[PDB]
Amino acid sequence: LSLIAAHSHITGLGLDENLQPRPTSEGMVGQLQARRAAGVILKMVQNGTIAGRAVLVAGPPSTGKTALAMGVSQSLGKDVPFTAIAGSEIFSLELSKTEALTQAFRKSIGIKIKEETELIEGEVVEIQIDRSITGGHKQGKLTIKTTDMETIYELGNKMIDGLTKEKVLAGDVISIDKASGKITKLGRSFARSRDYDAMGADTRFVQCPEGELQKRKTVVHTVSLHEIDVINSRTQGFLALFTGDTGEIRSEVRDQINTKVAEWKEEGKAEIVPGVLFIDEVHMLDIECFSFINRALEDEFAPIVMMATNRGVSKTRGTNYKSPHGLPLDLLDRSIIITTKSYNEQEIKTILSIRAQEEEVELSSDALDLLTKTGVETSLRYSSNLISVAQQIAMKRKNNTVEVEDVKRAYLLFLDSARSVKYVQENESQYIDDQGNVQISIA
Amino acid sequence: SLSLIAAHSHITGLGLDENLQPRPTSEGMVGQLQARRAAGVILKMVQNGTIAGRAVLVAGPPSTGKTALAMGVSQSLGKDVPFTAIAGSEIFSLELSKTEALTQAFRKSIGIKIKEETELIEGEVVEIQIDRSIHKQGKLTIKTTDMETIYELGNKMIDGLTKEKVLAGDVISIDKASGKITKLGRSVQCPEGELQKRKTVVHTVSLHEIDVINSRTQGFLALFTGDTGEIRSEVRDQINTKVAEWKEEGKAEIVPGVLFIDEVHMLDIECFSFINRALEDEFAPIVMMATNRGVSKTRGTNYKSPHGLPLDLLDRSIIITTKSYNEQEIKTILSIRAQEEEVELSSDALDLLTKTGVETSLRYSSNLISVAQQIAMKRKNNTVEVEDVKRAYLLFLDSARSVKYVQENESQYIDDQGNVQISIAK
Amino acid sequence: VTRTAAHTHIKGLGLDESGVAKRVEGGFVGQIEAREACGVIVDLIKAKKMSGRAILLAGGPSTGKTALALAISQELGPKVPFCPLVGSELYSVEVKKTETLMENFRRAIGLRIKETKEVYEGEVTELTPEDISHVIVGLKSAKGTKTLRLDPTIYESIQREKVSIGDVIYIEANTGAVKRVGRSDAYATEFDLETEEYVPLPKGEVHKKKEIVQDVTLHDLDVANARPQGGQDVISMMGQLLKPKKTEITEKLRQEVNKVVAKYIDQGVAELIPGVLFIDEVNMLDIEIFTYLNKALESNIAPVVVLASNRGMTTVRGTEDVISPHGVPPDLIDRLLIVRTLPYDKDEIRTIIERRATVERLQVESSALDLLATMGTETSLRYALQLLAPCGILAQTSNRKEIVVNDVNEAKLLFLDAKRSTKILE
Amino acid sequence: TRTAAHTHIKGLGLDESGVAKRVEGGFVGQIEAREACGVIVDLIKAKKMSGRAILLAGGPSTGKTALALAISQELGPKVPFCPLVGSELYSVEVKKTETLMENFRRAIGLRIKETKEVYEGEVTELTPEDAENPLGGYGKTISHVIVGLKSAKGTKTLRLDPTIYESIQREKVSIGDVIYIEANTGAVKRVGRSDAYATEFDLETEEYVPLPKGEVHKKKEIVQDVTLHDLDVANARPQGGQDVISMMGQLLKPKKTEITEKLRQEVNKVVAKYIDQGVAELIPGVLFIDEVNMLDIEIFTYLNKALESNIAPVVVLASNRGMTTVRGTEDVISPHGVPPDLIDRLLIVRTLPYDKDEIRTIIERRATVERLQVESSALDLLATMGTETSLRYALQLLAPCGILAQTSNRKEIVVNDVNEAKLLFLDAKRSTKILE
Amino acid sequence: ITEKLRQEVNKVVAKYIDQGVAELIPGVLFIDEVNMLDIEIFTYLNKALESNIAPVVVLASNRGMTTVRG
Amino acid sequence: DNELIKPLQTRVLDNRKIIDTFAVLTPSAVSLDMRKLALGLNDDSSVGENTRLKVMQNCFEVSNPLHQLQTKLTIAFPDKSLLQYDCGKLQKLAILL
Ligand SMILES: Nc1ncnc2c1ncn2[C@@H]1O[C@H](COP(=O)(O)OP(=O)(O)O)[C@@H](O)[C@H]1O
Ligand SMILES: Nc1ncnc2c1ncn2[C@@H]1O[C@H](COP(=O)(O)OP(=O)(O)O)[C@@H](O)[C@H]1O
Ligand SMILES: Nc1ncnc2c1ncn2[C@@H]1O[C@H](COP(=O)(O)OP(=O)(O)O)[C@@H](O)[C@H]1O
Ligand SMILES: Nc1ncnc2c1ncn2[C@@H]1O[C@H](COP(=O)(O)OP(=O)(O)O)[C@@H](O)[C@H]1O
Ligand SMILES: [Mg+2]
Ligand SMILES: [Mg+2]
Ligand SMILES: [Mg+2]
Ligand SMILES: [Mg+2]
Repeated sequence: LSLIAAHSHITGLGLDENLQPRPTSEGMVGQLQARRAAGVILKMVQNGTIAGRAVLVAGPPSTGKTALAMGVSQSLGKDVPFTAIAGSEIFSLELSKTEALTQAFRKSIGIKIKEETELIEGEVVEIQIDRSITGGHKQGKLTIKTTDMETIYELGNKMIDGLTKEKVLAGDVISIDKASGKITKLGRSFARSRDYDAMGADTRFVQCPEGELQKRKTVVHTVSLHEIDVINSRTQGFLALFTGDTGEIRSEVRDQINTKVAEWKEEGKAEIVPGVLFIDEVHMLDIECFSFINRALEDEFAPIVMMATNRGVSKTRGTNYKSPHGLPLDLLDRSIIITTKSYNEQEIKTILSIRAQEEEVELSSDALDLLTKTGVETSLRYSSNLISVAQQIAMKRKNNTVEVEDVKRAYLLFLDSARSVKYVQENESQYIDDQGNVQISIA
Repeated sequence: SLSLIAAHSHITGLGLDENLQPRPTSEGMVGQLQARRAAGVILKMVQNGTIAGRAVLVAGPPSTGKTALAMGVSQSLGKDVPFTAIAGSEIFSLELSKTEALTQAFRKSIGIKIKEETELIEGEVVEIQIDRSIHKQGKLTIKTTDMETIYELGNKMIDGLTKEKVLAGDVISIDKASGKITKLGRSVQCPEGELQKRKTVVHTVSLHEIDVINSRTQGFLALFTGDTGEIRSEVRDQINTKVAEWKEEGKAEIVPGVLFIDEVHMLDIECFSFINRALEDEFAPIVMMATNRGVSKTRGTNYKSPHGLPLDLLDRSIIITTKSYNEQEIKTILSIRAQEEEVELSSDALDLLTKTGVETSLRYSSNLISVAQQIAMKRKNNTVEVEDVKRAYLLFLDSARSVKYVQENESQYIDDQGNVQISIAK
Repeated sequence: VTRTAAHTHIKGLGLDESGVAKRVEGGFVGQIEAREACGVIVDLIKAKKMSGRAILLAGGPSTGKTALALAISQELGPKVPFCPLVGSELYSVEVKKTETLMENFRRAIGLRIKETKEVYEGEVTELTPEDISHVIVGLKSAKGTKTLRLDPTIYESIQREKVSIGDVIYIEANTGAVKRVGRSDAYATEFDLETEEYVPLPKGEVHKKKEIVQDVTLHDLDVANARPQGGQDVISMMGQLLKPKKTEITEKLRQEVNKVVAKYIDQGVAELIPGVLFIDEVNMLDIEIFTYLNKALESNIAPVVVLASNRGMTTVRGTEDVISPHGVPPDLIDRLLIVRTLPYDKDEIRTIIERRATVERLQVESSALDLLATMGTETSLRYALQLLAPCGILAQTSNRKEIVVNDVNEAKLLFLDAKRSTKILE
Repeated sequence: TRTAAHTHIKGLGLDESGVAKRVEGGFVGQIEAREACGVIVDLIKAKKMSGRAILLAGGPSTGKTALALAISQELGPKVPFCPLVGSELYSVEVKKTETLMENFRRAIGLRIKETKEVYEGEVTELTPEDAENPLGGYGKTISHVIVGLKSAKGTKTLRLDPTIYESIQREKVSIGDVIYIEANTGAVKRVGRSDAYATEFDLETEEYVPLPKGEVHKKKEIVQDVTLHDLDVANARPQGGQDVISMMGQLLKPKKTEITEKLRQEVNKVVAKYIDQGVAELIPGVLFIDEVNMLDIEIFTYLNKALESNIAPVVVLASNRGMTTVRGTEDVISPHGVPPDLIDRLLIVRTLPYDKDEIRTIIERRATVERLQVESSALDLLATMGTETSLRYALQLLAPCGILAQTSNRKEIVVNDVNEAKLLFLDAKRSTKILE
Repeated sequence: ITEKLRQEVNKVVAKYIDQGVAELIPGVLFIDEVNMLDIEIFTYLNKALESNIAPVVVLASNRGMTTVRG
Repeated sequence: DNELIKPLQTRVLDNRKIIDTFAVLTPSAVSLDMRKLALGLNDDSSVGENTRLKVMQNCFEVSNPLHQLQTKLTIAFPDKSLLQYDCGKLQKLAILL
């Protein structure tokens, strides 16, 4: 379940075997130095040895830094946790800011435990269940077949109860798990003898299973560290895993959990898969948060943190002095900064073509040039938004291609920041100013 | 109450004579003659109990024994009398209003002694017959030092002894009224007289404790958990009127105590406004206040104040001022501190420590004594020599030397504007 | 194979028996005077005599304060409690900052006790109720058989655990916990297909008794005495799901816990292990936290708290006109001993880089290592430290093991420093 | 007995015609203020007007709290009097407006009388009977129960409903137990075992109680004073219910909640109905707000609105500052720290400072009530000290002088004792000078 | 509500949509007087507009050149 | 909606394996009398005897699905995997086999 989002066009970093960024691949365009740095960080993360490094992504708005993070996440792929949060999420009311940050960090450490399970899988030949009226004793036995073997089993009380709950019928194909005891109906073998109800709802036949009737299979349990913390924090913590409201979990629990996980790793019971945490608009964070971040990176079970910021020199929140990137020098000294540059014209034109391809919008060459010129003049995001509006205008025109006139109409109807600013400056009397004065009447 | 060695453990009293004239060095307290005199006058006023709602301020330079004086007063007052010492930063809570916290603090220092006479049998034990319905027939025998006699039980006593599963040949205490049964070890010990004794037990509680006890269905848990919540004012009024009635009846006596706020400079103007009225009412204890800052802006206000307190409170208080210690007083206080910490200093070492404490701070030398003792322990020496004190001085810094070090290299530290020179080069 | 962090190479202080510190031991380079002071402090802590002692590690950034703290923690050993903190952690939302601070204080004081565990483990043979009524259950073990009478709470646990006759059960007498360990092996062939898990009949006698040693803290006891924490009864479930948030533990509960611990020590069943509390970013603490920390340092039962700060002549948070040596008000400064930590020259930076490379399993050419050291001298040591991993990644991409100069230059061109970014912004 | 700051104040000290004697009821001076307080006390005793407000305005240590407590004493224990301070309004559980509303209603007392009939005594017989026909009822078919009670004046045989029998079974009552039955509600209470059967068993845990005095069936008329806030609390947090949910709620802390206006409306309706029948009467009391300067602007505005209610006590205010900015506002300088709109609703009772003679008389009275004897010369020294620095300083300095005199085993305080007390304890001006 | 619950709901919705029984309707979220939002809310909008599943947000403002709240 | 909407009870019931696998810690210190003293059900409580017994009976009859979490957090009983893990030599034998 997904829709075409602002970063839906990028499927990775698009790098070669020698970490040399391809000029355009996997959706990403240009930004070669930053993509190379991202690839180096990617290899460091995939190695899994370096812990608690902090990396900062800096540069002007719209220069793809959040796209760079999305590409990094796509390169990580599944089975490696990636927690993307914003600075605005940290300031909560039910948790201390350091508690919220701790919960965020522990969401970024993944534990994989592999287990081997014995599985029975069959076609049902017949099932029998002898239960005494006004009595609790029940007797049953099951016959279950495979293409190469058939066997009978005599059923215990719990197995009888489970099979009765599942309403197994002989024309079912089903698997039996000897440990869990759950029964899953895989499909149907033949028809229901044409009873006068449920006539043709079983047409989707399934093939008989083949091989040993009782076969061993492996199951992998992927769980984050934060989930384990919530599970072991209190008795009601499992409900809190979905409801929230976990409370401010005691630190001693965290210390014991860290020791236990360290023992599990050294024992080979569990495999730890650290991931990457991405913070958006970090400058929103408080100096108390950055103070906690300084120590939090030093921990051995910490992920690798990447921070997006663009405000340049600005007053750090909680203090009365400006700081080089909105962040204190305490955090700035311990972090490696990767930079992003403004885009050339050709990079913008190819980004626009890629976005139109992703949105399934067919742009004519002259229309593509006009849209690129508009994007170069004002902003890449503005032209990106204009693409879909032009497509809708073309559809309204009953044409299968987007022409230049559609783009012109979209420009005329919908404004950019500069045009709105100019129209405001010309007509300041029609809007409410900071001093609370405005003319509502026209005479 | 087993605990390690603190910085005030030596203070075993206020060191007063019969004529309230303090001796030069007694009960841990050196000098501070007028301060100790005033503290003793306050102590006698508290013991008399005829004066309520008096606030005393302790004044003069920081590190001049204001807390040491208050501790001396608390210890000289002894037990069986409340003495609450709370920091001003404990008042501000997210679950209790500041006014509610101050009210609880005032009431916690007023104690009420209520006598309960209970009939309890204390005896060494002899064999017990319990029988089924013939509701239940049972007999027990108790031995003491001079009697051995059979009691015939009833239904509830039989039920209680079955629940307790009391053995024989051991020692058991049973209360006739309450019905509680307390087990004791085998006879080291032995019953000492009559089987059934009439001894009263005295219970010491405060007004706050009574308020919490009547506050809820099971409010007595709040006396430990601390989640009392804002108690209704009618509940407190009921407690007040019932305590007045009990005192009139003569079945309970009131023991007024002392409330100590160690850091009054943290309460805001609202707290002072409430405190002004809390002193006036009856059942108000005596409040001891300590402040070190001369003239500052009161928290919650935008103007300075003569002691950090509004003049309305200053009109209601009497101020005790402390002189700074001289070199001789410093020397003898360091001698007492070293004796308490089990450190054998030399004479020249003691003189050097005295001069060091006079130059920088008494606390600094007091903390340096243990460091010097540990340094000497590394050299396998019993007596602390001069070189140990010099090494302790060199390795651990005082405030002024650290300030000088920071001042001369302010570039490598973070300044108020957030600038720092991390680069060792250039 | 293994993961690496900021302080993976820090194994100890490397101090000899006499206390003097070699130039290079325990992974430390230089800072000999601070190491000697820290060793003296370690001796002071190990004495287990004083309480509430506080010291301040004052120095610039990237100078070795956290490294010293972690080295002290390692050298003391896992037996003692060492609790690192940032001041930001104290600013809780559920309870006041005082409650969090006091909880951290008592969490840093350790208690080691001896406890006897009574264990029963059996397969079940009869289930009879004494009629909520006591239950009668028979149990066998490889050495023999026994029948037990269990309290109604245990009966509820067994009923809610879906125990059948012929199930194997584990009962811990101290807690009254019933765990179904599985189905007996003797019934393995009872069916062909059931969800049963078969376990073998327990070895030995039904009743076993063993003596363990378990480590607890004062905070753990406080939590135990404050709220229900375990149990398999619905009563326990309701008791623990009620009042879920933290509460302001009262001074009375702490006093009672102290009295209990003193009784345990006097009986010899418990021993005390005073530990260390470390607070970092102390400048984050507001004036209220410092004001209460003044009170806690005078407490008779407190750990050896160490403070790290790296700001000079900065205003105290909360206050508007208090200029202090390190953001610490003069009241707390007099309670502290300041340990100065000094910056690093070029040779020590080079040695540190070499050791870090050796620890992280990297191979560095002498010229490349010289270039990295001189560029760290130019900008910052930590900059060189974090560049090591990208350099190692770059070397692997070239199918080359040892790091060469080209990788270092490429890494510098790819990743920039804070000063370079600030220049770019300008 | 303990001696508070306002212990010596025994009354307003007024004549039948309203004139106040120069020295009566512990008061010294303040003739005009005392007369105004007498008029206000008459207005309160009239019990006709609602929402009237007056303000006791004067400097620190002038007698605002003294006048408030004198008014409380003069009104008597049958008139509500809720003391308060301005800082207590800032709650953390509910808005300050709700706390002001709650306290404001506390000062409207209601006196409700109820006649109750109770059956009490020692049980002698208990013979449950079934219905005359088995078809008469369902299941057990238990009919009335007959109980025999014994009192100091005789015995009576009662016929009880099966519900009362169920209550008896619940309370676990046996023969000889002293019981207590309320015909008003059908509630049975088990007082205990009779002292007659105290020595039946030589070891038994039973609360033996004496045989009830008077008749077995005594009818008494009960009169109690209950506040409107009490009814509001009873409706908001009822104590009824014996379910597990009820017990779990009982264990919860009684946090204040914003009681809706609808509940007050219903309470007002029911109280009006019962007063209409004549059973109960309404007694508007007095609400005292000390240090009105500390209130926020929102609290002042809600005070403005509260005075427009139909039921409202006479709020008396104290302020010791003038031309002071109102808390919660940046620019509004106001006469007494009270917003100008609220001042327009107030009546200011000006209180004037004292001279040397009044201070001398006050010191005399304070020393008398303190069980301390003071010499005339030492008393003149104390009066000069008080007029030099402050009266309250001397009034508090009486006690250390007495303690010092006792330490010298002297019956009366001597001038040397006053000098030594001066040396031991300083004042605000002297402390400020010594700190400079 | 934790991200786990939201992801589980999204997963089950995706499963049942793939089964063909359900259809997705985006909808419109109109936030009148967008001036009233704080800067933190604006930054979360900045992140939330990039969410893979989000509606079309219509904002209205009657203000001119004024300082952004927060 | 019976599958689209799954309450907290069925989520606790269905995820048995994760709860069994990951509940490891146990309380450091407990006091058994607090379990009954907190609810006021002790023999010497202010709650009436009949009401106390009624509450006890209702608690006995009521059903809780969170029992498994209680019993897992009460005692840290090791499972059949430890015999693979307690001995390193058995671990090596397992991999080699
Ligand atoms: N180098 C790039 N290659 C492909 N798409 C890009 C690139 N840079 C930016 N974009 C796209 O342009 C839009 C704006 O980039 P964004 O990441 O929002 O910039 P910023 O992170 O500075 O806000 C997004 O849709 C993003 O995917
Ligand atoms: N007169 C005295 N005799 C002995 N020790 C003293 C005396 N005055 C102060 N001290 C000790 O010196 C230290 C500082 O006293 P303290 O009461 O903390 O100062 P202040 O309250 O002014 O900050 C404490 O260790 C205290 O025990
Ligand atoms: N003397 C040293 N020897 C070896 N490594 C060091 C030394 N000082 C610092 N480091 C390394 O550099 C890092 C910075 O030290 P740190 O203690 O964080 O400085 P500070 O706490 O003063 O800011 C440490 O985490 C450690 O990995
Ligand atoms: N008219 C009076 N006659 C006798 N004593 C008085 C009189 N007025 C005030 N006092 C005494 O002096 C004190 C000052 O009055 P008080 O109300 O406390 O002043 P404030 O205005 O500060 O509240 C009172 O507590 C009382 O003990
Ligand atoms: Mg972006
Ligand atoms: Mg002091
Ligand atoms: Mg550091
Ligand atoms: Mg006054």
